[PDB]
Amino acid sequence: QVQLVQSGGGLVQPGGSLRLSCAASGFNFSSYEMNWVRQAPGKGLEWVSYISSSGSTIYYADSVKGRFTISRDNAKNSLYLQMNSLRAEDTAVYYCRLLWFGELFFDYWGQGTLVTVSSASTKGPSVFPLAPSGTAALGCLVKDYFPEPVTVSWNSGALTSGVHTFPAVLQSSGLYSLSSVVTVPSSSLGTQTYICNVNHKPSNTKVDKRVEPK
Amino acid sequence: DIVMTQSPDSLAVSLGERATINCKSSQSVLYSSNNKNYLAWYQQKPGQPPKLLIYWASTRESGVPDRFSGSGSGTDFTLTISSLQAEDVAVYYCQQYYSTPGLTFGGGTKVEIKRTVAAPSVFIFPPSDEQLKSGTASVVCLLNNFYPREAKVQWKVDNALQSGNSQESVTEQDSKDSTYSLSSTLTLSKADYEKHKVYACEVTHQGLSSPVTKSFNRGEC
Amino acid sequence: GLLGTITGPPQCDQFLEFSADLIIERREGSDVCYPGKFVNEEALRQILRESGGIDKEAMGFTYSGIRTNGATSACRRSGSSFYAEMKWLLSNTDNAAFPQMTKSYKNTRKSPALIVWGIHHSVSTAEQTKLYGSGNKLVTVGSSNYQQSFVPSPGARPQVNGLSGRIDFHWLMLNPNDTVTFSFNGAFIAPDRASFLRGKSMGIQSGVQVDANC
Amino acid sequence: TRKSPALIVWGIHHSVSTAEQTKLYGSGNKLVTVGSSNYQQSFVPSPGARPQVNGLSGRIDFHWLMLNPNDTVTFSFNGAFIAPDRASFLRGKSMGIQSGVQVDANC
Ligand SMILES: *[C@@H]1O[C@H](CO)[C@@H](O[C@@H]2O[C@H](CO)[C@@H](O[C@@H]3O[C@H](CO)[C@@H](O)[C@H](O)[C@@H]3O)[C@H](O)[C@H]2NC(C)=O)[C@H](O)[C@H]1NC(C)=O
Ligand SMILES: *[C@@H]1O[C@H](CO)[C@@H](O)[C@H](O)[C@H]1NC(C)=O
Ligand SMILES: *[C@@H]1O[C@H](CO)[C@@H](O)[C@H](O)[C@H]1NC(C)=O
Repeated sequence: QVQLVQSGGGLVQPGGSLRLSCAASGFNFSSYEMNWVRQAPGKGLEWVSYISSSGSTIYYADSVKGRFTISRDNAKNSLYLQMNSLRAEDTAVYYCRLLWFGELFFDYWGQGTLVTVSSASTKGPSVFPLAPSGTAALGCLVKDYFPEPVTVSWNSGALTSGVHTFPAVLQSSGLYSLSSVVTVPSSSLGTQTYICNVNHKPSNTKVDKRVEPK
Repeated sequence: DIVMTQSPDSLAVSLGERATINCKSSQSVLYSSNNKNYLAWYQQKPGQPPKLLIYWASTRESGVPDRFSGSGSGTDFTLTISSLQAEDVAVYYCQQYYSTPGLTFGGGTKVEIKRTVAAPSVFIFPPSDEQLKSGTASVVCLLNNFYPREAKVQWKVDNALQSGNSQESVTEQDSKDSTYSLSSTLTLSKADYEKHKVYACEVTHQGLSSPVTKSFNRGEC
Repeated sequence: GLLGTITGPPQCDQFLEFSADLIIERREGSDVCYPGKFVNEEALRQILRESGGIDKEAMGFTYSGIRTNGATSACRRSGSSFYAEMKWLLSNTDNAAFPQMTKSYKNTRKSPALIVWGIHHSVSTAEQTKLYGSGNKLVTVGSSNYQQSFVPSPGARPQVNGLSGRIDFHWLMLNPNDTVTFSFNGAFIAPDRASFLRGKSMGIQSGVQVDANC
Repeated sequence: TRKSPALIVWGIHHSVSTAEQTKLYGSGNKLVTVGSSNYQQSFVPSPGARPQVNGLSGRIDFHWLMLNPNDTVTFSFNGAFIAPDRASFLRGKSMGIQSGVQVDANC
């Protein structure tokens, strides 16, 4: 079965460079046209470059005119994308490929990669309680971390019902901030402990902060 | 290059509603001597890659159930989910593959199912002392489980309207109940927070016959 | 071959503009590298046998939404190229829409001009899609006393030079102070430069050596 | 497989109508294109009304080419084809004439 996988994503700083890479499985590689498509954070899709069957032709876009370099390998099964002079509009997640051809069918995209041209340094969150004062609301505030993304749970995943976790916002500081909540019976506050569990993999930080009424 | 558009940007049409998505093009995409339209439909969910839906404009891709159908020709089309389902909450794009080394997609569209109008539940939270010790004060207002998505929040500090020092975000419609929830933050320095007493959030929404305000007096409970 | 100076395979690159009062033809003369055959080929020799040389004057066709760089493995110059004075007009990529184009040329000289094009009868109906759009193609030419219509002939063939598809090269003669017109959307081997007969000479055949002091 | 060249004859069946083109072959247009290293052609059957010759109005136009020793021929088609079973091989030297009279052998 045909399948794809991208790699080479992370945090880079603009005016810098990265070299992306694709890998394949389940078809005669050397015989097709290969595309490249990126999608800015919550934006529309964009075509980057392609290579013909023999690699004898390549065509790019104007945002990367002279900044990016697509490249192939047919013995090895690899398609590359070197990046240079990165800018901040180049912040995106990357995919691609089709079936060319006339006739019949196809499809087919990869699973993706987080690539952000944010020079800024990596940073973990502080965790503060949102204290409750038949149904009560409580929560945790996750403020001042960078970059995306983060994960939040309640009671080691034991509390799911009534939970809402919001999208991050970017503050004027350039850091993201988001909140997470759960609704529970007012009568449960006193017998039942509620703990939010936070994971921010970019900084390898792990905080449990218990949220109590005041 | 061939520039593309769709309407509506977002439609919230209910369950079982024949959802109609209209989509346009600047340049034509119907080749002459074979008489075929270069148009595809895809389905992405946030984090997922696109899934193939309709090709050749009017040819369904296998694995797609019968409610899906592509129509139209030339410059304008339309996807008609004959029976809109809950599996169909996704972002749909149009795409041209006419010219070649520039495949222009679209602006998209999300299809969130309605439901009955529901007034928000509103909660307010003071900054924690740990936070105050760090020198800033964030105040939070919660609107839980409401419909429709359209809702308005205003912040007042001692009855004076705030501008420029707050930010907000909205959940995707909740699967369990097709509702939305909304979080807003007013950010002040520690110094500004300890200067005022009465803190209030005012909420306007179609489900409320009147705007509702919740408040506390700082240092009171 | 005598007709090789008009298309100019990777062997007649010095006789593109050869100035001469005499012509010799050999048992290994080949007008073709990508397999094919002219239509009314011998007629062109006898005229060319007495042409005194050809003055290549550039025709000037600008290709827009396609490629010109068309190349294959038989007509190799350095790696894989095509005939010198012929742009192999592939589609835009390797299957894409070959839109409907039309070009014309005019004679500004008191002498008549030599116009050569060709149809690409592709080896299959897919390899007709591999280089051009899908659907039927008609390359019809026009003149005040020449009006023709060709249809590319997709069909299996013998492999000549590893290739099974063919290229049948045609020609007409444009009188001074007139024009030529091509309407097409496929299987077209374009002309870059048109010959201009220089004067009087003679072509013969022999399979022996030459002498200059007699 | 012989040091001599071979005689290859086929034919197109231009059917009398567009239905009698369906009566014997599938519906839709037909193209019988041949191939050789120096022969590349394409025929389209010509469905059209005609005079009745031998009670038949449809026609059969028979073509031919010449296959050199140590080479091949190729037919791609889907209709209106009158196939060849056997190909001639020229035996040597003789002469054909015309006359409308009788023969004599002792002179
Ligand atoms: C599909 O996968 C197959 C694996 O069997 C690949 O097959 C081989 O491809 C190479 C490159 O074209 C061939 O090498 C050359 O063959 C040509 C004749 O077409 C000859 O002129 C060259 O000197 C060279 O020897 C090789 O023959 C071929 N294998 C076989 C058994 O024919 C193939 O590349 C992949 N792609 C496609 C589009 O098939
Ligand atoms: C060519 O045509 C132009 C206009 O059609 C005319 O003026 C001219 O006399 C003709 N002859 C030459 C030799 O230019
Ligand atoms: C015919 O062709 C084969 C291979 O193409 C070659 O070995 C042979 O010498 C040729 N001539 C004859 C008379 O078989």
